[PDB]
Amino acid sequence: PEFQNVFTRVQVKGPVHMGVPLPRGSWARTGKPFHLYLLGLIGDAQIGPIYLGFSGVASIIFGFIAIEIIGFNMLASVDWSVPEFFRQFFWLALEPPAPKYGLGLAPLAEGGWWGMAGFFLTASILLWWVRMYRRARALGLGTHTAWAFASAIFLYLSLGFIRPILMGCWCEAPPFGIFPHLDWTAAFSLRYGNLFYNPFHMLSIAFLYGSAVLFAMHGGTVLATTRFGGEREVEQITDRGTAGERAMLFWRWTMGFNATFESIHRWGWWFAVLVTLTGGIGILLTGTVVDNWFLWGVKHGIAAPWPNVFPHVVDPALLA
Amino acid sequence: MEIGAITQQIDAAQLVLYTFWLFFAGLIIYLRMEDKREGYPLVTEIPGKFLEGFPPMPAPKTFILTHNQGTVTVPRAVPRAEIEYKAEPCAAWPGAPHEPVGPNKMLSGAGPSGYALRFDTPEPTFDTGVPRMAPMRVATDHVFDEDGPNPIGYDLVGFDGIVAGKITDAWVDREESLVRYLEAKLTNDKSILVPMPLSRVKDSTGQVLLASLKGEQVLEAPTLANPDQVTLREEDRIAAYFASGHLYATQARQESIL
Amino acid sequence: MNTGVQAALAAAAVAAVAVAGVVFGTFERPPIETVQRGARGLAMSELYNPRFLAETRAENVVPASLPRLPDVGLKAGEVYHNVQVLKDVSVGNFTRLMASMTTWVAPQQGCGYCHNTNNMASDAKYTKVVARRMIQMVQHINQDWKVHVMANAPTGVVCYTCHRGNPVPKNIWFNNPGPLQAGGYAEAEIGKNHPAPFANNSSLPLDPFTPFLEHAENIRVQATQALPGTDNSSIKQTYWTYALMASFTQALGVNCTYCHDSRLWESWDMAPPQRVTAWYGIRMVRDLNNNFLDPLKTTFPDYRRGPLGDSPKVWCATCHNGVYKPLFGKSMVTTFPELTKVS
Amino acid sequence: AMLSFEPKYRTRGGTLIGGDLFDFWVGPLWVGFFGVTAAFFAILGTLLIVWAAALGPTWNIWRINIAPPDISYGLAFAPLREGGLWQLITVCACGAFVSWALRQVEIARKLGMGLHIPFAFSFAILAYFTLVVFRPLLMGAWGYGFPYGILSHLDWVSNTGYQYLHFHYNPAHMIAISFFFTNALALALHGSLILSAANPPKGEVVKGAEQENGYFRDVIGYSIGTLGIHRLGVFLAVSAAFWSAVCIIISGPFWTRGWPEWWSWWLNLPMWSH
Amino acid sequence: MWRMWLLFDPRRILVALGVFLFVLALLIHFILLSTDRFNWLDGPHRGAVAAQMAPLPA
Amino acid sequence: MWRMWLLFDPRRILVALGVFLFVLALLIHFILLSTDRFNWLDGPH
Amino acid sequence: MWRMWLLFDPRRILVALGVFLFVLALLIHFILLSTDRFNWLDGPHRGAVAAQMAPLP
Amino acid sequence: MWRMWLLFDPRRILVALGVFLFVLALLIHFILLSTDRFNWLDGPHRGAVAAQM
Ligand code: BCL
Ligand code: BCL
Ligand SMILES: CC[C@H]1c2cc3[nH]c4c(c3C)C(=O)[C@H](C(=O)OC)c4c3nc(cc4[nH]c(cc(n2)[C@@H]1C)c(C(C)=O)c4C)[C@@H](C)[C@@H]3CCC(=O)OC/C=C(/C)CCC[C@H](C)CCC[C@H](C)CCCC(C)C
Ligand SMILES: COC(C)(C)C/C=C/C(C)=C/C=C/C(C)=C/C=C/C(C)=C/C=C\C=C(C)\C=C\C=C(C)\C=C\C=C(/C)C(=O)CCC(C)(C)OC
Ligand SMILES: [Fe+3]
Repeated sequence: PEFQNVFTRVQVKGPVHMGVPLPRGSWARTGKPFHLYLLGLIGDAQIGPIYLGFSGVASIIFGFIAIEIIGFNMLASVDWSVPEFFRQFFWLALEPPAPKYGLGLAPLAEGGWWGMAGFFLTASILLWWVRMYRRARALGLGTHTAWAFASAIFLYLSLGFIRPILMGCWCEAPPFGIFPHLDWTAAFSLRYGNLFYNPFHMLSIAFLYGSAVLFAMHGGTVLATTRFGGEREVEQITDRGTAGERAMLFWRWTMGFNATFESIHRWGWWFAVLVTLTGGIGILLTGTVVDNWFLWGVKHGIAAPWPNVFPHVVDPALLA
Repeated sequence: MEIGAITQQIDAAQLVLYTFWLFFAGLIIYLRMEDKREGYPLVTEIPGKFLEGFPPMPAPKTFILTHNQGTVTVPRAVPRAEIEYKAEPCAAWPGAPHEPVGPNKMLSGAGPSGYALRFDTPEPTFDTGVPRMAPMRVATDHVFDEDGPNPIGYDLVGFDGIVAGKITDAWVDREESLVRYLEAKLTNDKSILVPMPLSRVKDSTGQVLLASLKGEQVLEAPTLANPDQVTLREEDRIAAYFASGHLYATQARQESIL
Repeated sequence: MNTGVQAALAAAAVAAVAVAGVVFGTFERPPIETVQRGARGLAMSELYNPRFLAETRAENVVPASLPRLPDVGLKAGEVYHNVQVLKDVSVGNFTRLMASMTTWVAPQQGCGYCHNTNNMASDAKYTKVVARRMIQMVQHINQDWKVHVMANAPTGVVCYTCHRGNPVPKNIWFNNPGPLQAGGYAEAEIGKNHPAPFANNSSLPLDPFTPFLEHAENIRVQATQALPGTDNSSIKQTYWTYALMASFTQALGVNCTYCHDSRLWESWDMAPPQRVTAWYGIRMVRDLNNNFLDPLKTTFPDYRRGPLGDSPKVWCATCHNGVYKPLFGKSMVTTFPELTKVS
Repeated sequence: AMLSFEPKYRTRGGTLIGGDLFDFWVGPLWVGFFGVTAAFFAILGTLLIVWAAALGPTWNIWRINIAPPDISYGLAFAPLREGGLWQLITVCACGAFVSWALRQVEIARKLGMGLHIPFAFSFAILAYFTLVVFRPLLMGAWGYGFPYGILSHLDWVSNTGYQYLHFHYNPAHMIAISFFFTNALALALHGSLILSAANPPKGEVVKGAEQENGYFRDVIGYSIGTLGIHRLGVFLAVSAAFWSAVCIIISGPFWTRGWPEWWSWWLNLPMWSH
Repeated sequence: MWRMWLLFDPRRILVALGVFLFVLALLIHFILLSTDRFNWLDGPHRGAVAAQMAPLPA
Repeated sequence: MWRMWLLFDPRRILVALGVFLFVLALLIHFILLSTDRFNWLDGPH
Repeated sequence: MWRMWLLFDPRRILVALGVFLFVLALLIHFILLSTDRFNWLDGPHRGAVAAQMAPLP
Repeated sequence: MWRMWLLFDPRRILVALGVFLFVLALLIHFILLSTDRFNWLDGPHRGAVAAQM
């Protein structure tokens, strides 16, 4: 068959690309880049250099302290037993504060460490957002990456900061652990009545599925047209070639309409962004303006009428 | 205790949902308008009837290009000229296909052999106006990596097993440091370029396999205007010629196989 | 071949073998038996592995019981010296019950597990003192809690229901705060974020029995109306409710849909009648632990108690032992009327 | 109507079945043999859905619920009013999806493109086939398929998930979610980078591979490149669907207990087993 | 051992050493805070904890 | 030690040191606020 | 059998052997530590719990 | 045996040895803290253990 362009075995070693000159006052790029044949198989072979400005170093320091708070408490929760740490690592977490303390500062053993880790991690994420914004400007690029990142931060802040404030308790926020934060996700749905019936949860899923649909379609489109230089997308945007025309005609002949090599990336940008934008809004609504999503769904005529195959039963707590 | 109720039936979450629907309707309108910056207005089977569909075409936007190769405004007020493709319609009614003409359908400009009239100048690098694609005899700072195949000196073979020539040099992308074309010296002394995405480097037998063209059809592939650089338009011509072989190399490849 | 490629292939080869080891060492296989219990397409049904079910049926085989002797003649209350609960039983049936209790509780140790072999009336051994309280517990269950143990059929319970031929039943529980952690300012052991055997080895709370099956903390967390204003239950509380409901599945060998429709957990209009029976099971367990097992704290020796010194307690799996009904609903108390009435 | 550049591309050929008989366009859509077949299955399947809705108790679009047969029917074809209609709609859906994929193959061949797009779509079809035929076949009853209804099939997902009492602990479920979440992160990054390069601040020149690769080397120390990101987009999206199919095929045919219990193999490893 | 600094970069060693020593010191201070006996702030008497399984404060 | 600024960028040292000191100071203030004895706002319980 | 080093590069063999021997020894030491009989620090594992229950609401 | 530093880079060996020994020493110190008997900070008898027969 034809070359499927799955991976690249024929590779050439050129001079390392350090990037465009930076604006006056910027730091020097860190590290000496080197060629790696393994990464050249599936993508670009060069590793480095990296730019570490003020935002990058500040974000790392803030984030590292937060990670240390999580890890030290996780290790203390198994009484410093390394065999138990490896055994239980997925089960461990840094738990959010007890409901007693509301929005106030909890004692260290009862959620105080969680709040400090939440603050330092949030600062690190925000400082990383500045890094994504400023690195784009330094290269003369648009800030689309930073604003897409802000959408992801919105869901993160809604889960851990905005909604706990709206509910009046840091106890509603997720824990810092792998299995426990899955427990929190499930317990959230149990408490607030089947989050499937949250319409913004429906939309977020539609865009999450849609992001997988679009990237499979778009990635497949580019791979199918790499024989025409389809992966050189910006050059296709400013001077349309046969790769762009065939890509547009494939989808027009398939489903009756098509994008362009520029607008497809707008479809992809919004579909990913709307996952966390609609998701964040849905999380802010539950417990604040809706307490049971299934009963809200029943009220708004979206609960399918499933037959009841059992004899009628009365709540035994009422007759007691 | 009814927190979030606006009326007896309308609540806050419902209102926020309808607010999103209005935004999403506007977003789809915006996205569909952006989709219409290329290829619109549509052409019909009427000399001067054009359709823009719904939503209408957006206001023009301008791209500034590097190294004084001009400004591009999309949607174009006057669309780019099309190539003079040679095909005969299979029927007169709208929606019917056409059949490419000529003994070599890969040169007809119809079907998969068509291409766009791109810039007739090489794509330049950003740092310097130097052509982006260059043969490794010119781009001496690029060398083949070890523990990977070296196609120089391999035979160029069509899918029918006929050897069309030998690989003499490779063309690299000076921006991404990768191979994009293999240059082959054909048996008629032609020195054509073959697309790397359409080449299977079999380092076991020392052959570069072409699944798209027979050996004799390789001999009619496009040649460069000058041997050390390739324009954007020439890149489209080369890609169209080789890729159209999957449908035009043999009569079997164009017909239903079952 | 490039060294980085070799390392990547070796790492991929190791992972594939490791995945193969986990997959072939843990997974089950078809055929699987399905018992549909809800409406078509609502995915309310029970799964049963036939190989697991065959093993389960083998260990729930009811032992044959001695035939019941006539109740005419001398009564054990008059004949024997220290008989406080089995007074109305005839001598022949009293001896039959003692033989039955021996096989049900301590078949290996015989009559000497509870009795001084030369003085049967003596209560020197703590086991006899517990046994007398256990008889009262069985009589209490069969008479006053037939809303649960005789919900559909006159099943009832006997000593074998929990003990299964062992002095210590397989399924008991103690007050468990969780494993020891670091002290000082480190995050406290809250009974969560550790592997919880009672909660299917998840990170859900590891002791849901203390607040619910000994104390009477509210299990319900869901609001009964669409909009807020009536419910202040926290996600923290939902953890313990989730953990207790996980223990129900293990205890009965069923899943959530056996008692619930997942689209509304709080709904009783959408629930099978098994949820009503389970509701009384909670109150029965609290009665057993608060009134029978806990007051026996001083009678139990210290090695029979928990790390906190509390007496061993009953929960759902003590009787059910992984089956939707104990011994698949087979009744053993029908030929033991003395175990169905409170003295 | 056709795009400005379209007319030269409308060649005859590329079909797998039929040939010139169905090789024509209706408006912007190419038909071919599988377009006829896809149209037939799609229209019949949709019409049967409406008829099944007509037999139901509501016309509310959100509340229409077409359910599979009872488990007791096994692998037999049930009567139409008791899950037989669901089975017919399922067969139409399977035919429509396969025809759509095969139609895409012919369209890609007509344009001389690779077959990457239908290849990627085939994994979506595999997940659907896992849900409605493969998993029900291993369980021995068509009643295991999800009901056809906008909100009613969420009820099937919810109840199915709680048949294992904590579906987050399903290991293939974790992998599939990791692929879905990473794909959305990758899509947001890729869409942003292209738009940022093609749409710099007003009056500034458009940016190319030097800034695109330079951007992620500056922020993260590595750039996968334009070819790599489109490979990654397919790989992440395809593997999300593949591991989704795995996560549900093992739920019930190969695992009948709570998913958290499955992790006891890790807890009981002899290096740290209690 | 002066000859070792011709083999190891003083920039690399000092930066790696500073990070390593701070993390180690931070870890040891945390471990002491995670003991009752060596807790220097509140002392040896650990405070009582609040109920985790509690409703929202309303 | 005046030569330590010959091999270390003073701009880079000050930025790293400045962030480190502020993060450490935030860490210590946060710890004290979460203690019973050294909470200076609501005081001891 | 000295010829084994004419076939394999010594640098890789020693590094591979050193990594292999440490991981195996770490594996064996940990397996014994998890047992009651061969635990050389405390012996049988008692599974200590926290001193008190977290109070109910 | 001195003919090993020409075969192995001393810089790579010392850095690898330094990381390995520190991680190993952390591992052992951590394990002793987890034990009841060898905990040198809080000492023995830190939790509750059920009596055995
Ligand atoms: C039983 C569980 C419930 C359920 C409970 C919830 C809850 C609760 C939530 C969701 C949410 C979502 N659910 Mg749900 N959900 C259910 C069933 C489903 C099903 C299904 C087929 O059954 C699907 C496909 C989904 C899918 C989804 C997504 C659409 C959405 C998550 C978006 C996202 O990508 O967040 C992932 C992305 C983020 C969380 C942002 C991350 C960005 C930050 C910046 C990360 C920084 C990392 C940092 C630098 C590193 C730190 C490392 C340190 C060591 C800590 N759910 C069932 C009904 N679901 C979320 C939502 O938005 O709902 C409206 C949400 O909160
Ligand atoms: C439990 C009973 C005792 C106790 C029992 C023991 C026993 C038994 C031993 C120790 C040993 C040590 N104990 Mg003690 N120890 C206790 C409690 C403590 C406490 C505490 C807070 O309570 C501390 C801080 C320590 C600290 C120490 C260290 C001084 C020492 C481990 C050396 C090491 O890790 O080298 C690791 C670091 C190196 C080897 C440096 C490597 C140099 C390289 C080769 C050169 C190049 C460097 C390279 C460029 C940079 C990378 C290296 C970096 C360090 C990462 N112990 C309790 C009180 N302890 C060990 C010891 O004394 O060793 C001499 C030992 O045998
Ligand atoms: C549109 C929504 C989707 C999305 C988008 C998105 N995410 C993004 C972005 C975008 C557009 C970015 O630009 C940003 C990024 O940088 O991407 C490369 C990012 C990002 N999304 C990430 C994760 C992420 N995204 C997720 C989800 C999503 N992201 C959505 C699906 C998730 C999920 C599903 O949970 C995760 C986990 C990160 C990879 C990145 C943000 C990175 C960040 O915030 O970095 C700072 C955080 C830290 C914890 C600091 C780390 C510190 C180091 C570990 C220290 C190492 C040691 C140290 C050097 C020692 C010395 C220290 C001294 C103090 C001693
Ligand atoms: C040598 O060191 C090592 C040993 C290597 C360290 C090892 C560390 C390790 C292994 C760490 C592992 C960590 C792991 C596995 C973490 C996993 C975390 C997961 C999955 C988290 C998931 C979700 C978490 C979320 C959403 C949390 C959000 C929290 C937020 C937003 C909190 C914000 C509040 C802010 C901004 C405040 O201002 C409040 C602060 C204050 C008022 C003081 O307190 C109230
Ligand atoms: Fe792209």
